[PDB]
Amino acid sequence: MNIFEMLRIDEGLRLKIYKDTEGYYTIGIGHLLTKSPSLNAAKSELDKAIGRNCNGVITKDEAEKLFNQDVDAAVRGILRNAKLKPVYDSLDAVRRCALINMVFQMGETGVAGFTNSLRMLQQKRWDEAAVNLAKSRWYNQTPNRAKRVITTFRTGRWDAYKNL
Repeated sequence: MNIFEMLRIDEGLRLKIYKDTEGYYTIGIGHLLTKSPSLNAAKSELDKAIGRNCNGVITKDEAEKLFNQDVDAAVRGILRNAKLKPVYDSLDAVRRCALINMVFQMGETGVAGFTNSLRMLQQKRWDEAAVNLAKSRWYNQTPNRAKRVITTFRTGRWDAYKNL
């Protein structure tokens, strides 16, 4: 298992513009297009993103291309972030995937806000950090996914994703 396979389990693949758990316009493998309520604003962002007139629909190929860019940007954002970098560097390869997953879902900013859990992950207090991460809007709004990510940080293994 790797970051791509992991995210693809969590996000799914949809070739037609769709709405987020949050109600936001998205396409592909969890590629948010706009937080704006117009399908029209979304379509426009889509065409801008792909470089063609898509009419709200993309190919598998275009979905994977957007996915590769998004993953690359998530990693690079972690590496550029003063709060995230040190945690990332401290972690093993599997746990690094769990932090990447959070950044992809919620953005650098959002994750950098989990001050206390970050501190615990740096200290390698796995059980404590898993309890602290669960105390969040994130866990309450998308519990099955948060639970997979959390198990990943707790164990350092891919068990949560075996089932799936």
